[PDB]
Amino acid sequence: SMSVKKPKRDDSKDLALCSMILTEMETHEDAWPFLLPVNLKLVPGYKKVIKKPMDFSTIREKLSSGQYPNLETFALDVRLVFDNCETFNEDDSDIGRAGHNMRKYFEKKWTDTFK
Repeated sequence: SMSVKKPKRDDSKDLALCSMILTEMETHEDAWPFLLPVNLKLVPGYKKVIKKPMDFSTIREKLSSGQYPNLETFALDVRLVFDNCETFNEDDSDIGRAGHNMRKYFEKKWTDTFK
């Protein structure tokens, strides 16, 4: 509350560390469904169904241009990529499996880096 603060957690390395995690996600072999925005002209249903599209290239541009106010807003966009994937893809498809694998990979890195 006013003039009463919890001790200051050091956040000065968060930008660099999120960039590293994102680089590791970009270079995973199962990243291919997630590298670029889904083409909304060429993929029937996507525009109407997925209210907030997200992809790694878009997260990379947001990161580089100071559009994440803190590390939680970064993790929300990453998770949004996987949540969108589950919404639109069967679990037993190549893309559906890719998304489960990438989410698992992301969450471990996140815990190991910050928790």
